[PDB]
Amino acid sequence: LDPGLQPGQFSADEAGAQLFAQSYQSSAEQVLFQSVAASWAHDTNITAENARRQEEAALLSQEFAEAWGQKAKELYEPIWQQFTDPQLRRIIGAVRTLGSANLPLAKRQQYNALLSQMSRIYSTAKVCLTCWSLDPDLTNILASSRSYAMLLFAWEGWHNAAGIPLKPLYEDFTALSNEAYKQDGFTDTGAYWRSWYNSPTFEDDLEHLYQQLEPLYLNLHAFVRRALHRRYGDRYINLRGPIPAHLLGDMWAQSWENIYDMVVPFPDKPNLDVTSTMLQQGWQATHMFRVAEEFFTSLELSPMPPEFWEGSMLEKPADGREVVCHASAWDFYNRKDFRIKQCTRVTMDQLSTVHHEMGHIQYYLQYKDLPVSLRRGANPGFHEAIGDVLALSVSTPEHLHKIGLLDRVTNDTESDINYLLKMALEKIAFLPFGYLVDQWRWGVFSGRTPPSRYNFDWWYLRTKYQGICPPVTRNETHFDAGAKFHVPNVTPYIRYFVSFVLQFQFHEALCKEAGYEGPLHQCDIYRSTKAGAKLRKVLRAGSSRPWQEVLKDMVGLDALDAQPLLKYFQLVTQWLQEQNQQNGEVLGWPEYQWHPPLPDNYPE
Amino acid sequence: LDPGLQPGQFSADEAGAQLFAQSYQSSAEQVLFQSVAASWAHDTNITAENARRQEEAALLSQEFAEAWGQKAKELYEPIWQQFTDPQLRRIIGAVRTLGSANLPLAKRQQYNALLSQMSRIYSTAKVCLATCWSLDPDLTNILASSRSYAMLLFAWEGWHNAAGIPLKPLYEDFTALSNEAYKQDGFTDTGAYWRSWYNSPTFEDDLEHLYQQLEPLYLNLHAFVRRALHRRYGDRYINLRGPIPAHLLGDMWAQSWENIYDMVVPFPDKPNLDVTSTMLQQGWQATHMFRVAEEFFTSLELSPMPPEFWEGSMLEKPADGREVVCHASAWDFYNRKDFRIKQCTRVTMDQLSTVHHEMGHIQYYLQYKDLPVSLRRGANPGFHEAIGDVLALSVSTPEHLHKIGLLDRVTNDTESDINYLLKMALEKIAFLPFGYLVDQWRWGVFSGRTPPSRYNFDWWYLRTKYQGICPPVTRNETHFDAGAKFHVPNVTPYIRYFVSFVLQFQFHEALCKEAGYEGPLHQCDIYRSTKAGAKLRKVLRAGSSRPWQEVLKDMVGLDALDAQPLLKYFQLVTQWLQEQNQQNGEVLGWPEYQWHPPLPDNYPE
Ligand SMILES: *[C@@H]1O[C@H](CO[C@@H]2O[C@@H](C)[C@@H](O)[C@@H](O)[C@@H]2O)[C@@H](O[C@@H]2O[C@H](CO)[C@@H](O[C@@H]3O[C@H](CO)[C@@H](O)[C@H](O)[C@@H]3O)[C@H](O)[C@H]2NC(C)=O)[C@H](O)[C@H]1NC(C)=O
Ligand SMILES: *[C@@H]1O[C@H](CO[C@@H]2O[C@@H](C)[C@@H](O)[C@@H](O)[C@@H]2O)[C@@H](O[C@@H]2O[C@H](CO)[C@@H](O[C@@H]3O[C@H](CO)[C@@H](O)[C@H](O)[C@@H]3O)[C@H](O)[C@H]2NC(C)=O)[C@H](O)[C@H]1NC(C)=O
Ligand SMILES: Cc1ccc([C@H]2CC[C@@H](C(=O)O)N2C(=O)CNC(=O)[C@@H](S)Cc2ccccc2)cc1
Ligand SMILES: Cc1ccc([C@H]2CC[C@@H](C(=O)O)N2C(=O)CNC(=O)[C@@H](S)Cc2ccccc2)cc1
Ligand SMILES: *[C@@H]1O[C@H](CO)[C@@H](O[C@@H]2O[C@H](CO)[C@@H](O)[C@H](O)[C@H]2NC(C)=O)[C@H](O)[C@H]1NC(C)=O
Ligand SMILES: *[C@@H]1O[C@H](CO[C@@H]2O[C@@H](C)[C@@H](O)[C@@H](O)[C@@H]2O)[C@@H](O)[C@H](O)[C@H]1NC(C)=O
Ligand SMILES: *[C@@H]1O[C@H](CO[C@@H]2O[C@@H](C)[C@@H](O)[C@@H](O)[C@@H]2O)[C@@H](O)[C@H](O)[C@H]1NC(C)=O
Ligand SMILES: *[C@@H]1O[C@H](CO)[C@@H](O)[C@H](O)[C@H]1NC(C)=O
Ligand SMILES: [Cl-]
Ligand SMILES: [Cl-]
Ligand SMILES: [Mg+2]
Ligand SMILES: [Mg+2]
Ligand SMILES: [Mg+2]
Ligand SMILES: [Zn+2]
Ligand SMILES: [Zn+2]
Repeated sequence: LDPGLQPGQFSADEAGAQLFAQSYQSSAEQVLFQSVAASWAHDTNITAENARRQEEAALLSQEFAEAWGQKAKELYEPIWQQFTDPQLRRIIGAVRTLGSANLPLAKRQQYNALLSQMSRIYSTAKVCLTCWSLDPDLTNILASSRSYAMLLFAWEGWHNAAGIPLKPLYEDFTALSNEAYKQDGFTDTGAYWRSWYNSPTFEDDLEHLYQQLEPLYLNLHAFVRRALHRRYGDRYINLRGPIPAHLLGDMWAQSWENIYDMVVPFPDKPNLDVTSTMLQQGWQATHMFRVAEEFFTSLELSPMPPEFWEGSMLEKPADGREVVCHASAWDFYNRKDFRIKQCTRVTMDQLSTVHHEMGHIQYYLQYKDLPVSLRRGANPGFHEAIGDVLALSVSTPEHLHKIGLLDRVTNDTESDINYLLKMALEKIAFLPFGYLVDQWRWGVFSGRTPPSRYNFDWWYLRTKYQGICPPVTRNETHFDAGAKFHVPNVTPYIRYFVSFVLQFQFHEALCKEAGYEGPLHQCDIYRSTKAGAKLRKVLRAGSSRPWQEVLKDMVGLDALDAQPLLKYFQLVTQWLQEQNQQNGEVLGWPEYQWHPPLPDNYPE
Repeated sequence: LDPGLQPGQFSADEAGAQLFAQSYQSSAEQVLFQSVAASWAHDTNITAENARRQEEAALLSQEFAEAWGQKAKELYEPIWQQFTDPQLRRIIGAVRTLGSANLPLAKRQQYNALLSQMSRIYSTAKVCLATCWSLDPDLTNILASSRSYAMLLFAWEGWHNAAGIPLKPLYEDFTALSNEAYKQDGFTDTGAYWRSWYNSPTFEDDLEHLYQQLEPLYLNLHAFVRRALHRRYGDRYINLRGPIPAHLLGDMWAQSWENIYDMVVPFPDKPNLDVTSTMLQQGWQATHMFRVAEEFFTSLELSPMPPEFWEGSMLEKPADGREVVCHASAWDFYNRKDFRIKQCTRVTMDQLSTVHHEMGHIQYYLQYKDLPVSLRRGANPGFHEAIGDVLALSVSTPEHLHKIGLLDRVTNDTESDINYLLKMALEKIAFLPFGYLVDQWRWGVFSGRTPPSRYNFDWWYLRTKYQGICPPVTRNETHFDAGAKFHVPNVTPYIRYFVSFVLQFQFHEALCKEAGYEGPLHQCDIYRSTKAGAKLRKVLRAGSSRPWQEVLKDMVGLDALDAQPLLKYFQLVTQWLQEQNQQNGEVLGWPEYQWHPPLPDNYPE
């Protein structure tokens, strides 16, 4: 490590620790930037050399974390928990957590290389027999094909192509990650991930939230299963069993908005999927980002800086260059460079994804002057929620009308139910998946789920929570969890379950602050500077204050609460119950063993 | 509650608590007796009227528990946790725990009736083809001796459907009432109360650490047996990389595999260690089996069975038509006189082991009958379940079988040792995953992790995860396959048996050392060792007067459960099965976890 990056000498007291933290954040800005820059060069251009460079930068980051973590323990390990400055206590506690820097040098290299190789496998995997990529090809098949056999070939092809080669690498990664964080005092890596929420009863609190939300998912599930039965028949749909996992519009069955046109109860009413209109009007990726930006500036939040427009990758490159297409937002920790990398497609759900990613950017811009250790969300779920809150207003029929994507809708009951159903397909359907992914990974990290049960336990959870089943037989050669981006790319997932609850709490708070008075699901905070001010306070706080205090300042409550979500969907929650009762539906999937048969003469 | 049974007055300090505790135990003995008597009358003669009498006896026990429990809390709830005498803290702590007596009268009656009706359903269920088969003996003998895939399937499916399906609504109601009761005692759910009997803050982690050490032995036995079954049933019904169909292992619950020993025995030219056929040839009856078990106990200078045991016990299924609970059990009537076994005894070697298991309970009762009633239990429940099994470890040795005339030829060679250890593994190692999983299931039900909508999903998740078996016909949540196992509807906790199967080898090692035996642990026979008897007697006479960790330390030199004695016992066959599976190219485990067998072509015609 460069001598200028190595830590100096400081007194072993709170005053010296304050100086220590300043010198830490000073040098960390330079180390973080070279790491983020090298990761960016790789993710927008996957090659062996860029992987080599990214691993060089990761090693330097670990050397830096080792030097500064060791110094923090030498000086402050006995005393930092009694410092009077709470923000200093948070900084010092972080620096003394070394993570992968606890590993010997050889295992650091092994750890860094596993990350590079898992990333390459996921983002370069293809389904052949010409070859299809996940984004756009298989994504478009899953969203729009209504051919059981075609959807199956895409689902099986993708899960086999991505998951199988990842499994031996993921086993090695898990072992090294655990070895690293055990030396920080964590029982396993998952315990470190959960520690970010600073809640002794986190897992119980989540379970209690899901208990309040599960009736909503069960009724949506049964309603959608009934529509699928009519399209595909009794041979492929079991009205008392799990839904085949390839039929819900999405490779992971995690959001169901793409089958809206199959389940929309009133197709005579205006089409609330404005994708057709976006294409008819000539929207491109740049228009989508500019429209998202203008929502932020309407709230008197910040526009995207020139560095964002000049450096971002907003479309998949056409030079054949291989990229990580999964959408992501990037902070280079130099207070200047901020970018999105998205293989943007012109659809309504992509417009929502654009808002999601620009929410991260807005966060980055609002806390860019905090010390680096505080340049985080109040917790990770806060970061994933910011853009989704704005998209809730954008999706309203009235707002779509304002931006020319919808000829004004009549404010009738068929239309309110159409809208809340479409929103349920996007938000309620996701809840079980947002909850289960890290339940799976927590069990892998803890050792409850050894490699010999990776797929058994994954499908246990997928059936338990989502009520889906694999449409072809799976065994432990398969690694279907690995076919989801966040697993090989080691991005935690419980943040998205937290986000999907939190965003309705934020929405209710901002709508009240904006002066809105009508139904919560018709609120649009567009151009509310008061609502922007209340959001800006959250964003500028970073992680300087406990998320429970930041939340109470914003919404009046210091905990996650499902009531705003329930109040948002109240009308369609009632409607769905009635429909399922009238159709005599069974809620849930008591024939839990059921799997569909194979199409005749598949794969031909 | 009869005036003579109601609590009087005592001082609200520790010295008064000693007098309270002394008087509580004095009256508790009479309430215990009438309850056990009424349960005996019902279980040996299932009738509507005997069930009513048992429910009225249970209500009286609840009235007693409430009156004395409320008196303990009135006088001591804020102070008994600071008492200087830890044995007093134990008892005041038990009396403050009212259990089902926390329920209001109407719910007490509901609870008692649920227990009675769940017991009746399980023990009177039949599989009909006019002509109907009972679990014991009819279906038990099919599972043990039929090798017809279709006949075994008829018995397995028939039993699980007949017992499980009607139980499910009752079991849901029982679970809710049980939780409501124990939550008023301060437990998060009933399972937390059940686990508290082991007084170990790390109990669940301790069990998982034991199971990690044992699982490789199970995986290798499983792969070896699965190969033997494949050679008999064929590639259609056995998947060499999948779970074993749950009806092919000799036992309705696949929990002991001793009955398929003839298909797995590696060296059949050696003496046949399954002596059932010799017991039948020689005319053994139930009474002989109990007398031979008794004589092992007396050879150790432990107590014979008293006349009251022989006159009162039910040692055979009654031939007078009447319905009984056939599951083997041992009974303390809490009057220091009456002790009985109720078993529908069949003349087999595994039943001889069951006889020893039940007589181990009786011996415990005889040794601690003069302790105060609250301390008349095992150091923990796993101790109680291990006593008879320890003796049966000696009885089953080829040398001991020769002594009692059940094995003419004796041989001491490596092939005979492998045969013996494989037979013992079919009984002891095959059980371990099942002994561990049953209460994982039930803990999840009590905690609410497993709602009624997932009773069977979670049961079979655990059956496959631990035992590596699959149901041979499709199941759904109308089925309640956990309910087709005695201990679930009869509300008998199960982790005690996992504990016991580990503990019994710790006990065996210590008693063999005390007896002066200096050969391989699996050839030890403590028969006629009065030194071993005296060491076991010290455990039995302690009851629950002392923490089990201290009792274990005195007996075996360690204050914790330890898998090493079991591993040492099985070491030779552990290594042999590993080598055999490697040479045969076996896959350890069941990576085709989704696999289920097809149905027979003419099922169930
Ligand atoms: C659409 O129309 C609704 C009213 O109609 C409602 O929705 C239809 C689709 C049908 O299902 C109808 O049966 C149903 O009633 C408008 O909602 C109403 O807005 C007014 C004005 O904002 C609300 O009155 C306010 O209410 C609060 C307390 O709730 C008071 O503090 C205020 O002083 C004020 O009176 C009214 O409550 C509200 N109704 C409901 C059920 O929430 C909605 O504004 C309109 N939206 C659009 C975009 O056209
Ligand atoms: C079955 O046979 C085993 C093995 O017998 C041993 O090996 C054979 C190949 C021959 O060489 C035999 O002569 C030889 O003993 C018996 O196990 C052995 O038992 C003896 C005592 O009977 C043990 O010797 C004692 O060991 C202790 C120390 O452990 C000393 O204090 C004693 O002085 C004495 O030497 C011997 O260790 C033990 N061997 C093993 C490997 O455990 C076994 O007893 C026999 N069983 C029956 C039922 O006949
Ligand atoms: C319209 C919309 C809104 C929100 C989402 C969220 C929720 C579900 C999850 C998923 O699609 O499964 N999801 C993303 O994935 C988005 N994208 C990231 O969350 C990036 S910010 C995560 C990341 C990636 C790489 C490095 C660092 C961070 C999807 C779609
Ligand atoms: C040879 C042998 C040895 C041990 C056993 C044990 C272990 C497995 C378990 C079972 O067979 O599943 N098993 C019993 O069941 C025996 N019998 C009871 O354990 C009675 S003492 C429990 C009880 C019943 C009713 C009221 C109170 C207590 C089986 C076979
Ligand atoms: C089984 O239980 C029944 C009661 O449910 C017993 O029948 C009673 O027998 C006693 C004598 O022992 C008579 O005084 C009662 O009038 C009988 N009652 C009824 C309702 O029949 C029966 O004897 C018991 N059988 C055995 C073998 O003990
Ligand atoms: C895992 O599965 C692979 C793919 O085939 C699937 O499983 C077999 C058993 C059939 O049911 C087939 O229809 C399925 O599509 C197999 O090639 C592979 O051998 C299996 N792995 C193991 C370890 O058995
Ligand atoms: C549960 O299953 C019962 C019968 O068993 C199953 O029957 C058919 C449908 C096949 O799946 C077969 O392999 C099974 O054994 C049904 O009678 C009952 O309706 C099912 N319960 C529910 C709620 O669907
Ligand atoms: C991609 O990276 C390689 C290094 O592997 C570099 O030579 C090349 O210029 C990069 N391509 C683009 C388009 O930036
Ligand atoms: Cl997270
Ligand atoms: Cl127990
Ligand atoms: Mg989508
Ligand atoms: Mg058996
Ligand atoms: Mg037998
Ligand atoms: Zn995000
Ligand atoms: Zn027992």
